[PDB]
Amino acid sequence: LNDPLDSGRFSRKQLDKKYKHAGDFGISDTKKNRETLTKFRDAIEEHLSDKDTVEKGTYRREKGSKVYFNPNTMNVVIIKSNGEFLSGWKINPDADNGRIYLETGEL
Amino acid sequence: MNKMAMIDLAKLFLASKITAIEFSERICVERRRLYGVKDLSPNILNCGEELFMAAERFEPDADRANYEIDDNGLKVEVRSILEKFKL
Repeated sequence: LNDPLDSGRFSRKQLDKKYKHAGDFGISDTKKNRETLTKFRDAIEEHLSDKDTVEKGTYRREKGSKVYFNPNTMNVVIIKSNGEFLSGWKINPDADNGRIYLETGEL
Repeated sequence: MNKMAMIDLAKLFLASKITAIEFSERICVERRRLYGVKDLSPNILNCGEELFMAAERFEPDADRANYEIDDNGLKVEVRSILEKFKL
């Protein structure tokens, strides 16, 4: 019987590995536990479900992945070809990596 | 605001004073801290972004994806990144 956080596009394991990015999604909690991992999971879903969030580019190393970008928060969430959540973070428009993504969709 | 924070982190990592895991987590804290901080050298800014992305590819588990790297690989990349930016 899987963990309560294992459902839909998520797994507790993946959320734990990527909690380091939770701060980019409005979660300043420094502690990493079930409660904060849940906040992170909810924040990712909120990003994906936002009407202003749209598909934009890919994370090439993860073949067939689709990235979902929000111009307001500047956050991106990477979804594997199978639909599972991979990672996410805030795009910095002032950096060459950020500009390359905005101009070409290559993350 | 220590504008060299991310670079100092990388140096602590190359000297093995902090682990790959510690580095990969702290780099996110420092990056977030310097995000949007005007009056920041582009050389230092972009160096940090590349360090940030190098860390994103790090995975300690032996079953990591073929495109992911272990701590030894992260060490090689971090050094390569600093040299690239001459930092």
